Amino acid sequence: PTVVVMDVSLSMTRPVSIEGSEEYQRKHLAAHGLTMLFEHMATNYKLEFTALVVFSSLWELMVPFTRDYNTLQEALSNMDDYDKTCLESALVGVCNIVQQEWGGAIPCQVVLVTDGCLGIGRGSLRHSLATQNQRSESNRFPLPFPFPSKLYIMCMANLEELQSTDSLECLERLIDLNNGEGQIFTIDGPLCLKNVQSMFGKLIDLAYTPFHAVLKCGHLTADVQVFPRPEPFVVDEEIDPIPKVINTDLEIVGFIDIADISSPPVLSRHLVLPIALNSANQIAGKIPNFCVLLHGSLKVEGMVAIVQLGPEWHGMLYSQKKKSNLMMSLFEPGPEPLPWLGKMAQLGPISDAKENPYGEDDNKSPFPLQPKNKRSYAQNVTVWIKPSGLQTDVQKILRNARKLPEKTQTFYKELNRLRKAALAFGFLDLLKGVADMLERECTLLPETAHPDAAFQLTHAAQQLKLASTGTSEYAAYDQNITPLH
Amino acid sequence: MKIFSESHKTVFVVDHCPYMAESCRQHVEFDMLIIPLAPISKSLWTCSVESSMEYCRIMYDIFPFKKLVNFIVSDSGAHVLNSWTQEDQNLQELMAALAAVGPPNPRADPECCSILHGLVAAVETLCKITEYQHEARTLLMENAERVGNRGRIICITNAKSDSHVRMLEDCVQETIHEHNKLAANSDHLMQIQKCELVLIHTYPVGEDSLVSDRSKKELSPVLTSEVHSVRAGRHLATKLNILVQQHFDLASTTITNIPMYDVELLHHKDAHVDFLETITLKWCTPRTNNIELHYCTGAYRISPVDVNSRPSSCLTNFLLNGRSVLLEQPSKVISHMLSSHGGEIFLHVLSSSRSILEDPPSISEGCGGRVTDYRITDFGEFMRENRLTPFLDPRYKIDGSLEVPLERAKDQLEKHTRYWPMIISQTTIFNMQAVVPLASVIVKESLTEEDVLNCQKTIYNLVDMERKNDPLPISPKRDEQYRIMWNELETLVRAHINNSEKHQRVLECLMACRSKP
Amino acid sequence: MSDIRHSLLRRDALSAAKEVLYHLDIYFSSQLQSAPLPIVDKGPVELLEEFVNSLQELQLLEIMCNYFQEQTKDSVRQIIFSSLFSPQGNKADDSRMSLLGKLVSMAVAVCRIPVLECAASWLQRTPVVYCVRLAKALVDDYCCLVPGSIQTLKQIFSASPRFCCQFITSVTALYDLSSDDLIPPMDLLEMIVTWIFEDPRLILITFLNTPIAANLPIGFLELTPLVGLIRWCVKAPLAYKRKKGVGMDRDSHLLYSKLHLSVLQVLMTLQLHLTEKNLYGRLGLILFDHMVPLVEEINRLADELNPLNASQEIELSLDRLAQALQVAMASGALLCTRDDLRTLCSRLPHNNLLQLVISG
Amino acid sequence: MSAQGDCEFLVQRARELVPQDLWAAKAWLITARSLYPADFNIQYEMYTIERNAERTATAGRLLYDMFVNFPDQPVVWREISIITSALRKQTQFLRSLFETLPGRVQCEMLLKVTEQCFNTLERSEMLLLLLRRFPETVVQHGVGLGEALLEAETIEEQESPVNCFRKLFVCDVLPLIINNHDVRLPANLLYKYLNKAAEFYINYVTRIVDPWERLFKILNVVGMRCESYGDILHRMKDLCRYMNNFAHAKYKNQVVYSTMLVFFKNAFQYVNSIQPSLFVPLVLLEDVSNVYGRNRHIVVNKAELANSTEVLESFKLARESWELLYSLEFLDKEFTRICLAWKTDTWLWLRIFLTDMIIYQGQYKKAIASLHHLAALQTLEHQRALIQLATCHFALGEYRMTCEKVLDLMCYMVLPISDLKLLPCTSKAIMPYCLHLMLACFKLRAFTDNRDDMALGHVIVLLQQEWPRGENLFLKAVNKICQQGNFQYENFFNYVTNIDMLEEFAYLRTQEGGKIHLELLPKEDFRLAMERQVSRCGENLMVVLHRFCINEKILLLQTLT
Repeated sequence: PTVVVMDVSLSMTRPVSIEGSEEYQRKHLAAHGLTMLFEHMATNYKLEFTALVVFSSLWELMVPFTRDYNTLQEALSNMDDYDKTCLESALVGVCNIVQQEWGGAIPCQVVLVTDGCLGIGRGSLRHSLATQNQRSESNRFPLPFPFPSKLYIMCMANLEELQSTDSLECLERLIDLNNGEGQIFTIDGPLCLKNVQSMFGKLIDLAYTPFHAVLKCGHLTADVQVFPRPEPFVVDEEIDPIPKVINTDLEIVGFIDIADISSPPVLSRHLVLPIALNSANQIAGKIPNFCVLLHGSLKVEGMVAIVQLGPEWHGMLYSQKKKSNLMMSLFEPGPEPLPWLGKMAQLGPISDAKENPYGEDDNKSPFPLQPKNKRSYAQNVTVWIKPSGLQTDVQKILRNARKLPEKTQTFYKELNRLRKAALAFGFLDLLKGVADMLERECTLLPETAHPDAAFQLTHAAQQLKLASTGTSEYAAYDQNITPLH
Repeated sequence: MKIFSESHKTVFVVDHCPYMAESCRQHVEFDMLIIPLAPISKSLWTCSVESSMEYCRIMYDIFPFKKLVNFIVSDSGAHVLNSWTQEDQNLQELMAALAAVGPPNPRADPECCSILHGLVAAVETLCKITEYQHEARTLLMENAERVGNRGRIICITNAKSDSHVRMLEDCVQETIHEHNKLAANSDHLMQIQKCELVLIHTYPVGEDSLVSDRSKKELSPVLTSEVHSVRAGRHLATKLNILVQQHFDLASTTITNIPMYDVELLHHKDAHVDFLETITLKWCTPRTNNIELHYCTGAYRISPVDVNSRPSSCLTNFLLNGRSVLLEQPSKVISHMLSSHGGEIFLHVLSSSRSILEDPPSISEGCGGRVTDYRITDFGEFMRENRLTPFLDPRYKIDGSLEVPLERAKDQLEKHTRYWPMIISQTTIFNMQAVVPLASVIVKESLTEEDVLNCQKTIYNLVDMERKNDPLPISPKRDEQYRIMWNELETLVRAHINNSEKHQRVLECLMACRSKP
Repeated sequence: MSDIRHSLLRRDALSAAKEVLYHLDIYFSSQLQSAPLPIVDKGPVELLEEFVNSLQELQLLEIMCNYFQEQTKDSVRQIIFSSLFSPQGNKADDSRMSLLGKLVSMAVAVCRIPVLECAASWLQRTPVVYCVRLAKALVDDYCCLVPGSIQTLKQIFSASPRFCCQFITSVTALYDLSSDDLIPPMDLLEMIVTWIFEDPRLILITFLNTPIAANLPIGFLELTPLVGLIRWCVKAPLAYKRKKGVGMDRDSHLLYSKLHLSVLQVLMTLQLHLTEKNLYGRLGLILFDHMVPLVEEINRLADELNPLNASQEIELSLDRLAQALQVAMASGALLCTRDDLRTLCSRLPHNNLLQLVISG
Repeated sequence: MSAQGDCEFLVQRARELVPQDLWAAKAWLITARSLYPADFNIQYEMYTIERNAERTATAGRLLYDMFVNFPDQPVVWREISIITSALRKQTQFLRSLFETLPGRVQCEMLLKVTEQCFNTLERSEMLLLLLRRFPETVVQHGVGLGEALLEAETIEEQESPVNCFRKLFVCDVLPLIINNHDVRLPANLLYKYLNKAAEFYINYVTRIVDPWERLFKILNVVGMRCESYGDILHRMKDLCRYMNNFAHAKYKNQVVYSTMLVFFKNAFQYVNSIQPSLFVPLVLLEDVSNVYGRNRHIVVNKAELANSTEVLESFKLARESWELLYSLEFLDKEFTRICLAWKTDTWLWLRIFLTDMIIYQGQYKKAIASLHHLAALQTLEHQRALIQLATCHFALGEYRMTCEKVLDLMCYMVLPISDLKLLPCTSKAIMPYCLHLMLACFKLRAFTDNRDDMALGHVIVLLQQEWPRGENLFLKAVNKICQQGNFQYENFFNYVTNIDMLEEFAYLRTQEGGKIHLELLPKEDFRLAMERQVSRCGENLMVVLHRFCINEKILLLQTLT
């Protein structure tokens, strides 16, 4: 996603006295440069969604996100000439449209084309920067994009010397509120069309070059184009600050059943498209590839293919509207990006296993791995925060006591749990009370008069009575109460 | 932040003097079903201890690793109930230790001690290094300096006046300075950088709050005083719940519309960036096998706040039974999907906005898509033959070499693909069922003697078919087909000669048995 | 007295001469100590005649010279020099004049200042007959015998100015320009010209040093040689014309004019000297009796020279004589009335300057 | 027979012998002199021979004989005149002859020559040799010829005090009388002498070895006889605190003469500092600094003048000297007398310094009057009075005459690019002065809570200079236009060659800026002009501002606001 925020304010209509040729307004120079950029992105970066919001007094989006670069290439030549330069409104609008269309996680490079004539006040960049930084409030500064952005500024105003007379610090600081993810670009020289061409070439090579990679599954190999370009990732800012990238050669390191992988936490979905190095279909079409085979086999079989992106990294190479392709994810860089898979460097082929863990009939599966220490909701913790929980526990212990001596083991287990929690929390008075209710239910014993049941409840009541003293008779935590024979 | 954030080190303390023995005037009504007993009120110590234990349970459920926590009951003596090792920050061990401590003594010696010993131990205990801190420090040899040991100290007590509160404020600041000075000279003790201080005070309901609430006040760049005050019972538990919610950047959830009441969960905040104080996601119908591999951008653990209540119990038992649950944020858009991966209920955060990678170029028009004889099913068998499985026993390869199993997987993949023709018409040895045992056996690292017999039988039947001139698959004279198939078999076996001497044995067996003109 | 003579008879001539010189020195010193005015008796004169080859004569002259240099008292040295070289009227005089001339020449050669002073004081107190002989001998042996020897006589000007003045007076008295054989040589006149031009007082020191107590005896050397220089300038063109080299004659005429100017300057300062000495109008350094012979010489030269062919020389001589007479009358050197001047030059040839001087 | 014929014959005979025999000729002349000691021809001829022979010893004695015996011979005076001319190879020969004679005779002869002279000029120099050669004659004649020099200059009525008479007096006659202690002079004579000396000194410095140093030395000598340039000012101030508080003729004479001398020295130093030609001209002006908002300090850039500190100190010292001099009634009256005695016009630099003083004093009416006086007595280089009268008008709230003078100032400006400042006469400094002044005047005019709009348009045009220092000013202007609406300016699109201005004025046409009906031309055409005006961006802002100012001389009509 790229939003080409191009200024259209009256400041950009100033003719520049270029030597030799006729007089070109800076709007025309920006049009030529952006035309080169759009042509390159439509030839070698076709899968890229781009949009062109213009800003002045008010920002308006003439073309929403689209892959149809023939639409944008004509929008650059059918432009109005609104006046008044105001940047904060432009950035707010760009944030709004990006969050409306894509969301908050997909990056959005912002090729902004200013003029080095920020403004005069009110809506000007200087007034907003000097005030809103210490003001913020509801109208917070939009420069810190709420997503992994990258602010490029084609400040096409001669060399730095021309813009340094009045204002370049405002712009280069404006970059910095984006956490430094950006770069100021200036056209060094007498604003010749060759120089603007060179500057836009610099921008193109910096940001809009595809990430070619060689996919290798053992010995079978193919050359791919991982769109979008992979964003560098940082483990932390204290123990490892240097960002890590993905290796150029993605080495496939096995295959995992799709039901085993569940839905893994990915970093960014990435398409993989084979690249040749009606000719595209008549020459490259008839040559057997690898990516086609891998995608077809994955779709038919229904599995994934782990990929060793590099030291300590890992990915996944799965298959798929009715259309399908080979989109590859990226896991969190770390030893065990998937907790239900074990430390990913501890995965080995089924051959090295004793038996076939997946089964002769393909029924068993070692995945997923149960945790070493069981959590709370699966175990039996004893919460007594609200009175409801304690009342529920005591009601359960009373009800099962009625069913004595049928469910004697369950009753004694629950009573042992209650006692353990009692000495754990020092709720000794609670234990005395529960002994009193045990005696009470003894008094309301039914006419059945089961002999063993009476003995068990009397023994339990005596046990709670002696434990309610607090002395080291049964106060030991491991001293679980045992029913009488 | 990083692994060693200010939340990495929490050292609970609890008042344990005989002042912490009376009831909290919140007698409960545990008698539902003659004349019931007098209602019983939990002691202030019981309230504080149990609420702190609930704090710890939520901590453990949400952050099973990399977040340890101590427990220092402050009595006549100063006992630390568990060390920092991960094998000691377990809930039942804490329960056992507290049970061993026992209820506070009512009439032993009331004024003989105060909680200052607990605080000074907490700073003293906070000076140590976690096992993970040790690992990081040994990892960064000559660079183990940028490892912030900042922690946090939580204290519960019944202070008689604000003067005492300021008193232990000065006491903790002084002992922080002293411990920093002591650790400056020593090597096996880090220096505290930031130690956020919380001094929750509790009193029985109906009694005046002798200490008024106070805001943050940094008595040092290595301290942050945030002493609150709240009554015992449900108020104290809610205060500690708010503390855990606002300490580790937690957030709530209110999964509702459950066919059978509402349920509430705690999970890490970052799961709510999609919407951008409890969100109200609603349950949606769980389809059996509509789609399998969703697009999940975060797998955050969850922990119920009423773990043993009816709705939480029903929902979590259903989840741990295996089936997923698809929620839906409030035309509808499918969203966060619960699931149970072995007994750790995760909350996936799906993506419902337009995918920037939509309408991909058709694979029938890209390179390599205009060929319609791909070995898709044979590659499917190849895929099912290299599937992965974990290894909890690290074996030794040759001598002191504990092999990394993924290196084994990569080497096996390289072995299996030495000769893998890419389309059906390209090859003829692999399409013939006669070579199937040899095809599936020869690529292995070490063919066994039974495999030697199988491959000898396979080449024998290949020679028999050659003699009988049976019609081989078309995949150009009858003898030419046999010639090229022998050539393909020889090319395959010659490539795996270095695998083992048995491969060389079958190689010259082929050479002797081949009908080379 | 005879004991000294007897003692000297046993010694050689040089040793006897030295011993008698020492004895005479002692005797004269004792006499001067006893009485202010010693008397030169015949004893020392006889001893000097009796006791005082070429080598022997040279050694004797050298011994005389070093003895005179050794003696420091002026009076004793002068008395002994006189007793050695005073006229005696005997046949031994010629030897004594010869010895005196040789001693004077050798003293000039080696700059014997005491000997030069003794000779200078000697020339004043003897008749001019021996002074002219000594002057002729010195002029000969310092100008004609050895060319380039007159420079040795020139340095005497800074050594013994009194001796130079006495020698100038002697040569002026000797060379009266009355004959061609008396024509003075070029070197002698040149040296005299440089000597007089260097110091006009070189000829006036003799007038000043000695106390003027009596008139000089007739026939002796004049106190100041101004009369001789006046005669030389007056008779110079006449004698030269009688002798008749153009360059030599021109140089001689220029030197004579220079010495005439020097004489005029000397008379001018002598006027001031006479005013200072209170001798103005009372003492006349130019005797009137010495001008008549030179006037008659000028007249006879005019008669002999045929003035019809040598008018220029006659006119210049008359002008020089008139100028000298007028300056002498104005400066007080000559003490005579204008009547005597008119009568003396009445017979002289007519001259405008002479007539103006006579008329005043 | 007469004696004259004999003397002629003697001279003729000696003359004929000169080419042949000088000694014979001298011998003839010696005899001729003795015969006739009273004959001048014989003595003169042989005197001439000695001069021809260049024998000083003989000739020197001979000149005395002729002088003491035959002083009436015209040839002697003619020869003596040549010797005096040489005194004022042959020159050295005649000079050596003069030293041979005794001093008593030499001074007597010189005094005789003094009476013989006719012209006072040659007479004064002829005797001047005698005073220096014979310093003992100062008392006899030093005062007399000084007064004679005083009247000789007076009777010729020279327009300027610079002449041979004054130069002879101050350089030569003045030092010798004052230095001599034997020659005693009255105080009034001292006063007139020092007045004349000071007049000559100031004439010389304004228009020699050291005029100012000689004047200071003469002032010190006069002060001592009656008993740095900075400490003496304080010392006279202390004497004022000790004498002026309560005939005291000496005190008054000192307090006036020393004060005026030190004042004149400081004033000349200051004038030579600023505009050195009449002594890159500087002009002490009053540049309003905050146009976007008795012991004052003169702020001056060090780049244009590296000696600012010393010249500022000189101006300061002259300031208290003037203040103290006009304070005392007696001292002020005597200054007025001495100044009216001098040329009251007081040349040029005195007027310039007095104008600067009045400007710094705070009485701008007298400043304007003195500016008129200077202009009558007279940016290029001479139009300093232009800027001076401009700031003087601006001080006294004129707001019409100041704009008139500023507009007339740039009429002579040709170049393609509050606190008392100090700027040169170059365009680079004067142009910002004029622009700031006019911006201030029109800012005061427009911001009057009235319905005027031409004033607002003009303050818009002049807000361009030194962009963007008028940011708040333009913000106020646009706010005023928004509150009022219907802004009108026919010449707007002929002067506003700025892009923030144009951009804002276009935004004023849309909804968010309010539908402000902008009448900035003399609907599509309103946008059409901007499509052309923006093409003028990048031109020399000074050039377009100057063109706007010169073209619209109706500014004065608009200055009524």
